[PDB]
Amino acid sequence: STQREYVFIPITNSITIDVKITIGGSDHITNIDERGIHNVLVITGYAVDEKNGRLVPTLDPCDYVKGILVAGTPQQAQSNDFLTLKLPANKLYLIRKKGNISDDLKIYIPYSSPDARNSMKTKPVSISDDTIVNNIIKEVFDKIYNITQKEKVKIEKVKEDIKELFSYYALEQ
Amino acid sequence: STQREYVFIPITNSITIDVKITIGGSDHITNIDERGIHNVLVITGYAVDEKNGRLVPTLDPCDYVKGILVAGTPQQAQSNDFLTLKLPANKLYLIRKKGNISDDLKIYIPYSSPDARNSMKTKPVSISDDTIVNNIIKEVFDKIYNITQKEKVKIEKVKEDIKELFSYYALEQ
Amino acid sequence: STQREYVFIPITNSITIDVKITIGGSDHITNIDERGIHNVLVITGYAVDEKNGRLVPTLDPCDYVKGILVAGTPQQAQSNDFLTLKLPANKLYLIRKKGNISDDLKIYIPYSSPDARNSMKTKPVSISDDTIVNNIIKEVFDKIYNITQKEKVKIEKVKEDIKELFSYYALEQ
Amino acid sequence: STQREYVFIPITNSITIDVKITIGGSDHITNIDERGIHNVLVITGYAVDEKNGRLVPTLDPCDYVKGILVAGTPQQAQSNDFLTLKLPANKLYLIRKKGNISDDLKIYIPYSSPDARNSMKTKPVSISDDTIVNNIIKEVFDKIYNITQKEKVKIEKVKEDIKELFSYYALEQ
Amino acid sequence: EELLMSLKLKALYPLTGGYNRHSINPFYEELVRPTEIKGLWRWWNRVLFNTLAYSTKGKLYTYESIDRLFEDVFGSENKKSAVRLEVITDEGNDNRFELSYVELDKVIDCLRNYKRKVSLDFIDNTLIAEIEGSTKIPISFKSNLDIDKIIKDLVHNNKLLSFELLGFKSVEIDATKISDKKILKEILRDLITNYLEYFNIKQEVTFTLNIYLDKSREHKQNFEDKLKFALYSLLVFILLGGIGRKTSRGFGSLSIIDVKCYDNSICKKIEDLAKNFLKISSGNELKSKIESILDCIKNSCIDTLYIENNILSEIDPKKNVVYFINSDLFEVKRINDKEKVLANIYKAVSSEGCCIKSIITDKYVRKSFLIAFGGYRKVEFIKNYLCETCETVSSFNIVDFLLSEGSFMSDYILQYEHRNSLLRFKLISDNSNNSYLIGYILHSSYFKKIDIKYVRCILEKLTYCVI
Amino acid sequence: AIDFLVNILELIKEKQCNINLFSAISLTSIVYNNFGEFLSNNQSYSTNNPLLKYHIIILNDKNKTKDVEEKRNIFKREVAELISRNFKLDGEKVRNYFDSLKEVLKSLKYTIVDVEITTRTRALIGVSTSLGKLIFGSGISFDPYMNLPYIPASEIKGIVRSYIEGKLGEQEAEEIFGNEEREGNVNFTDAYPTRSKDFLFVPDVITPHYNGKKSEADAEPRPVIHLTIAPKVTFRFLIYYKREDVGKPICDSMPIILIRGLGARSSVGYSLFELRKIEVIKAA
Repeated sequence: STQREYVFIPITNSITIDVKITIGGSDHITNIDERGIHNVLVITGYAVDEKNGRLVPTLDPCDYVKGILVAGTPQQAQSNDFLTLKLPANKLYLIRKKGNISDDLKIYIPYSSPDARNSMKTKPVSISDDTIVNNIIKEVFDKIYNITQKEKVKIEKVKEDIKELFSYYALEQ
Repeated sequence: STQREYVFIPITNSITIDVKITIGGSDHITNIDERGIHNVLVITGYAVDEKNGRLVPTLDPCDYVKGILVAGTPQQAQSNDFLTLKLPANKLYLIRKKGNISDDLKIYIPYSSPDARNSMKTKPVSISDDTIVNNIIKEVFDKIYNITQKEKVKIEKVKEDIKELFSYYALEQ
Repeated sequence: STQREYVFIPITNSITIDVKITIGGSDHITNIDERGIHNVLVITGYAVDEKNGRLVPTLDPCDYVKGILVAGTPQQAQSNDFLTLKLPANKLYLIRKKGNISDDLKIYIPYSSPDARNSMKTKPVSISDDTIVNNIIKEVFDKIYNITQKEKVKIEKVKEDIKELFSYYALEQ
Repeated sequence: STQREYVFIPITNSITIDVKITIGGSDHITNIDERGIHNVLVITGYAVDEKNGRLVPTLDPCDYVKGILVAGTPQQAQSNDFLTLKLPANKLYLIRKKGNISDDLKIYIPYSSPDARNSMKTKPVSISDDTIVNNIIKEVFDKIYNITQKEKVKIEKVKEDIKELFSYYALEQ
Repeated sequence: EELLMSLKLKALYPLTGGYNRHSINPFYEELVRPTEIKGLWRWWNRVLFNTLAYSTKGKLYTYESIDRLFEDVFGSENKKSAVRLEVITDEGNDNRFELSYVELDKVIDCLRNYKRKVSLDFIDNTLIAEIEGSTKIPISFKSNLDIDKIIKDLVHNNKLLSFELLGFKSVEIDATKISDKKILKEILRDLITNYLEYFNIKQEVTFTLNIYLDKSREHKQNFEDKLKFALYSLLVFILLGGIGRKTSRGFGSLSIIDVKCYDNSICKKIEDLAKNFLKISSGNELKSKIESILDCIKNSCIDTLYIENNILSEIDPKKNVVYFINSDLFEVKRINDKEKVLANIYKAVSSEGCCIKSIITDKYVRKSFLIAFGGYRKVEFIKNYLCETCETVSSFNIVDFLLSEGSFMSDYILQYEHRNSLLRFKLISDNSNNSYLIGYILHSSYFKKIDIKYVRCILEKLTYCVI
Repeated sequence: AIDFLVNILELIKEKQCNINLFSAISLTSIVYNNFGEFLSNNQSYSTNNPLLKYHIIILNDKNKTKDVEEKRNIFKREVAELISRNFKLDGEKVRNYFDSLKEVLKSLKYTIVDVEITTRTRALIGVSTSLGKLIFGSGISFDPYMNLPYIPASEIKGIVRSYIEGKLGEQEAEEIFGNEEREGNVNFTDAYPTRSKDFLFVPDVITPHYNGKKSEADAEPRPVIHLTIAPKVTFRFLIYYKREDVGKPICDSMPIILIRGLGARSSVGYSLFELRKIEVIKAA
C-alpha cells in the first residue's frame, strides 16, 4: 500500500501539527494543476471538534467535513485518538476527481469520543473571511504543497475555491 | 431524559443477548400499531460483518445499516465496546416516525474494530429465509414488548413488512 | 512587469522592418491551431495613420482596426513615439479566443499623434487585393511565425479567411 | 389583535367625536397610495342617519353604505350599543381590492337603535357639494392618514373620485 | 360556491412567462400565473395517481384516462372544473415595464450597409452592444426596471440561466441593401426590451392561492374522495415542485407559509399535513415528513376508494411514458444560502460537470445516465448502456430499446426535444431562516427495471456534492 | 385594393382608436396569412410599415421556410402588441350613449338600474367570437359599430339568472326571468367600457402541454397568443323593469355574482370583475 492519513480545513486555531511524514516520497492523491485542490476526500456522518480539533462521530448524514489527503504518519503515537482503515480504492468520496488510484488506502482521521453529558448541536461553518484563509495558506497550504509558486502561478484560484468548496459542520461547545 | 439502545437486525448470528432493561418509562421509540414498524433507524457510513457484527465505521456515504431502538442498558456486562452518546434526536435518520421526541435522547450503538489488517469488502444484503424472521421477531420483540403475543393477530403483516423495511451491507469476509 | 507588443495588420507593405521581435521570447498569444486563425486583437476608437502604420486616437467608438498580439519592444532603437501601457490583460477585446492569457501583461502600441490639420474622414476598407494576402504571407507570418509553412498543410485557410478576419479604417490623408 | 373602525362616509358632521384610538398601528385597510382609495368596505342592509348618524338595521338589500376601514376602537364610551364582530377576512366585500386582509378582523360599525318608533322610508343620497367633500376630507383623510398633504399633492383626484365612489342610502328622519 | 382553503405560499427565484417568455411585459407584470398553477396541479395529480396505482396494483394508466377520471374536480371539455383557482399578490397594481429612453443612434451608424450580428451583454452594471464585427458600445438607457447587481451576477454565474439567455440577447441584422434609422431604432429597442425583461427576476415572491369549490358538484359517486386525493396532490406539488420554468432545477420552488381552511370535512388531514411544514428542525426530519406524506396515500387507514372503476386504461409500454414517485430516492441536505446552490446544480447535471465527473467518472456512462435521467440531451458507444436486452453493467435499461433498430422509445429518448428531467431539485424553507435542498428522481414507465439504491447512491453523492 | 392591405398596420398605429378595429384586424389577417408573399419584395417600399423590419432581421439561413415561420410568429406577437397599445379606449361616445338611452327609458317609464363594474383580472368575454380569430384563434366579443369590446346582455342575464335560481330555486327565477309561457320582467342592455386606466386590450398566452395527451411521449407545448381585456377597464350597462318587485333580487345579486366570473376561463381566475357602482332611478 501507500500509507497516508487525513487532515481537515476549518477556520479554527487548532491546526498546528498532526503529522510526521508529509511526503513519503513524491506522490499525493490531492494533486494540484491550475484548477485548485483535486480529489478532495470527503467524509460524512461526522463533524469536527475544532476546539480540541478532532472529528466527532455523530449519526446524521446531514453533517460532514471535507479535508485533503496527506501521504504519511500522524506522530505514530496515535490510535488513542485516531481511526485507521484500508479501502478498496472507491469507498472514498472525492471532489473534482482526477483519475484512478493505486488500489490501496491507509488513512488516519483525527477522532474524538462522545463525552455525552451535554445536548451537543451541529452547526454549519463555512470557510469565510479570506484574511484567515490567507493565514490558512500561510500555515496549511505552504509547506504541504510548496511546489506552488514554484510550479503554479495560480495562487489565487486556490484561495477562491477554498472559499467556495471547503465547508464543514461543528459541535458548538 | 432516559437512554435508548440501538440494535442492528442482521441475517446471521451476532445476537446472543443485548438487553437488561427493556421496560423504559412506558414504551420504546420503536413500536407497533398493527400496521408496521415505526421509528426504525438506519445508520449510514458504518457496515456490519456477520462474525461479531457491531457497527464498524466504513468510508462510504452509500454504506448504510438499519436496526431498531429500545430504552435501556444492554445486559450490563458491557459498556466499553459500543458508542454511547446523547443526540438531540433531530439528528437521526429515522424511518416511519410515529410521533414526538424528548430533547436529546441517548443511544447505545455497538462498535467493532476498524480491521486495519485487510481491505474492506461489501455486498448488499436484506432478509430472506423466513425462519430468519420467525427467529428475530421473537428473540427481540418478545424480549421487548409485553403486548406482543398479547394482541398479536397481525404477525404476518408485521413480518412481511420486515421483508422489505430492513436492509444493510454485510462485509462477508 | 512582463510585456507584449501589438503588431499592425493593414494592407500596406510595411511589416518586415518595424520591429525586432521575430521570435518573441518563446511563445505566441496569437496562434493558428489548424481550425483557422485564433486569438487576434481588435483596437477600436483608433484610426490608422497609414504612413508609418500606427493608430491615431479618435473619439469615435465606431472606428476599429485588427491585428495580432506578440511580446516585445520594436526595433531595439524605438519607443520614443509609442504608447506603452500595463493592464489586467483582460481588457483585451480579442476575437476567436483559442488560447490563454497570463492574467497580466504590458502592451506597447504603435502610436501616431493626432496632428490636427483638417476635418477627418475615416473609411471602412476591408482588406483585399490578394497580392497583399500573399505579401502578408511573405513579409508577415513567414517571419513572425516560424511555424508558418513548416507545420500545417492548412495554409490555404490561413490565407483565404484573412479577407474576413482582418480589416481597418483608413483615414486616407 | 387588529380591531377595526368602519367610519362610513356621510355628508353631515358626525365624524368629530366618535373614536379613542384613531391611531391604530402600521397597517390600515382603506388605503390612499398614489392610485386613489383602496379596500373600501361596502355593507348592505343598512342605512345611515344624520342626527346622531349611524347605521340602523333594515332589510332592503338595495340599501348599502360604503366607508373606510381603519384600525381603532369605538371611543370606549360605545361598543355597548355598537356592532363588534369577528370575520375571517374573506367575508368582507372590499371594493378596489389591493392585497389581502390579515386572516381575521374585529370591526366596530356604529349600530344605532332599530328605531321602532318611526317607519323606515330609506332615501338614496350621494356625496356632492365640493365643500361638504373638502371639510370631511380635512376631518378624516388628513387625520387618520399621515399621508394626505404630507405624502400626496395630487389628492384632487381623491376629491373628484370620493364624490362618486362613496354613497349610501339614508332616511333623514 | 364558497372558499375551500387558502394557501399563503412563497416562490423562490421564479421564472414565469407570458406571450414573451419573461415575467414582465410592456402592459402588465405577471409573476404567478394561475393557469400554470392549475396545469402543474393536474400534472402532479397524474404523477401521484400513477404512483398510487403502481404501488397498490403494479399498473400504470394513461394521462387521458386519469384526468377523464378526475373530470368531476378538474373539469374537461364535458364538464366545468369544480375548483376555481386564484392568485393574489402584493403590488398587484399597474406594474408594467417602461423603457423611457435608450441612446443607440451610434450603433445604428455602426450598422450601415453591413451584414452583422448585434449581441448584448451587461458588463459591470453597464450593458454593452457588442457588435460581433469587432465593435462594442456602452449603450445608455433608463427604465423603471431596477436590476440589482445581485440579479446580474445570479444570471452570470448560473451557467443555465446564462444559457437560456442566448435567445434574448442577440439579433442578426442585414442592412447591406439599405436601412433607415427609424427602423433600426425599432429593431434594437425590441432587442433591448427582450434583454431587459429577462432580468426582472424577483425573489421572495409571496402569493395567496385561494381555492373555491363548486357546491353543485356535491358527492355524486366519488366526488369527495376524488377531491381529497386532489388536495393531497396539491400538497405533493407544493412540496416537490415549483411554478415557472426550470423548476426541475430549483427555480420557482414553493414553500408553505400558512394554510387556513374553511371546510374541515374535506380538508382536515390536508391542513394538518400542510401545517406540519410550517417549521422544520433539520434535514432528516423533513425527509421523514416527506416519506410520511408520500405513504399516507399508499398505506394509511385510507388510500383509495375509486380505483375500482374501469374508466382507466393501461399504458402500452412500447407507446407511452408516465412518471411516478418512488418514495425512496429523496435525499435532502441543508444549504444555508440559495444562490450558490442554483449555480452549482449545473455541475450536477452537466456531462462535463465537475460534480458528476466525480460521481460516475466515466465517458459513455455519464452520457447514458444523463440521457436516461436528466431530461432531453442533445446527443451528437452509449446505447449499449441503454438497451432493453443487453449487457447490464449499470442498469439504465429502457423498456423498448433495441440495437441499431429504432423503435418508439428509441426516438423518444434520443430525439424528442420536450422531455422533462427525472432528476429534479427542490429548495424549501419554513420561515425560520433554514433551507433544505430536496433532490429526487421520478420513476419513468420506460425504465425496464433499475437498481434502485445504486441510483440512490448516485443521488446522495450528488446532493452532498452539489452544495 | 392591395394597397389598403400593405398599409393597414400604419393605419392601426396612426388612426389609433378612430379606425374600425374589426375590419382592421380582418384585413391584417390577410397579410398575416400571406406573410411569406407580402415579404417577397412587396413591403410597398415604405418606411413606417412594420413589414420591412422583417427584411432587416435574419433568423435563419439554412431554411427560408423556417425564416418565414419564425418571422411570422414574431409578427403575430407584434400585431397583438400593436392592437393593445394603439387601440385605446375613448369612452365619451359610450357615456353619451348611455345617458341618452337612460333618458329614453325614463320617458318609457322604466325603472333603470345603471351598474358600473370594473375588470380586476385580464378578462375574456366572447373568446369564441370572431375578432382576431383569423390571426390568434381566440376572439373578443366586439361591437364593430361602437368599435369596442362589450359584454352581451344575454350573457349578463344568463349569469344573474343562474345565480338567482341557485339561491332562490328554479321557480322564482321563472317568476322573474319568465319561461316559455311568460315574458321576463327584467331587461338588460349590453355592457360597454366607459373608462380604463391605460390599456383596453392586452396580449396574453395559453400553452397547453398535456391537454388531450396520452403520455409524456406525445407531450408538446403549443402556445396561443391572444388578446384579453386589460385590468381596470370599467364597463357599464343598464337594467330596466316596470314592476317594483324585481328590484329586490337583482340589487343584492349584483355585488355577489361579479366577484366570480363574468366571461371565459373564470376557473383559473381570468374574468373576475368588481362592482364599482350601482344606482336605481325609480319612475312612478
